[PDB]
Amino acid sequence: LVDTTEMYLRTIYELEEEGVTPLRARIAERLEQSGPTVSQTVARMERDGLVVVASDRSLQMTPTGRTLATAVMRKHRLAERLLTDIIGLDINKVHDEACRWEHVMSDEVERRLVKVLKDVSRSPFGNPIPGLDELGVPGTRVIDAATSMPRKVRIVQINEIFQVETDQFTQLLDADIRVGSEVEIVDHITLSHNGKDVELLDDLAHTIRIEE
Amino acid sequence: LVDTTEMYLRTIYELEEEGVTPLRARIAERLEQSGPTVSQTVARMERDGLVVVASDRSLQMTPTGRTLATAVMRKHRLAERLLTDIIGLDINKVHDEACRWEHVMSDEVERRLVKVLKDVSRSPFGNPIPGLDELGV
Ligand SMILES: [Zn+2]
Ligand SMILES: [Zn+2]
Repeated sequence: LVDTTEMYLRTIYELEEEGVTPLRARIAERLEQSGPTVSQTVARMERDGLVVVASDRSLQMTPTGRTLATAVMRKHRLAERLLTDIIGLDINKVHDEACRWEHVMSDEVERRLVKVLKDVSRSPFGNPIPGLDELGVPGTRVIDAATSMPRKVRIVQINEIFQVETDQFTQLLDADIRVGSEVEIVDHITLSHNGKDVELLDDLAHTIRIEE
Repeated sequence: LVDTTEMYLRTIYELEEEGVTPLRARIAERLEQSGPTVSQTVARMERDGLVVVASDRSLQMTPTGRTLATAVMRKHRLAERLLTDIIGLDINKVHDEACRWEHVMSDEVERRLVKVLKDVSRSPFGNPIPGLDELGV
């Protein structure tokens, strides 16, 4: 999304990366925003729990704020790879372009990019591309991945150890639906594999995870 | 840029493209935004000289508003081609993504896409890509 928060978080991330203290004046100067504007925005981020102002008044991203900053930097750099590797955009405009793009590019497009690009280790500007492992390039909860139209997915985990109800244990074994098995999912959530279809119960639907 | 103005202009273009009359109520419904909100935004657009509210309370885009409406549709359609032809994004997600990208793509990227893509005549959805001539490509 085209967030001011995302802009702020990625900026804190960038400074830290450069070995710079996430001081508010550095953020403002970097974002060209004024001191009062950054404080107004930082105070808003603290309430959303994405940042915290350290002792030295430097800004520390909470785990959530950091996960977000990382996604944004991932999309940013993945965008730059597309821009130079495929599109061929003037190298002097690739960064400024990607600054907008990091805000609109979806996770799905990032995975396609990771598959279609030759090397996604670094950005054209020599910086490592973060969050790839979180992008998935374990899984997503079947119930969350469950669309009203049948889609094929690869079983990531069944969380058998966390289940209280085990009635569906043999049912999945008969349907040959195991870890690594490419099985269809939909939205009750019925997983289909080996031709057979297992209509998951609430507990398994929430727990079983599948990648893409 | 991610303008609401751009969102309104591209929506009027779309309606026109369907042979539908750009009525404030149709824009409201297409954008989901409320009637007052549309009236409020259309008012601002008029003042910027991008649209005029015609006799039948239909919205006519000034030549300026139409140049922009078209540029946006062009980036939209050029984006969709990149997503389907190169990136290989799921066809069922191409439009919504392009709906975001149309606001951020630059004219330099479009010219590059025009050069790198095999056919920029239509979008993956059969609609003709407008403004190519004005892009200078
Ligand atoms: Zn960059
Ligand atoms: Zn579209």
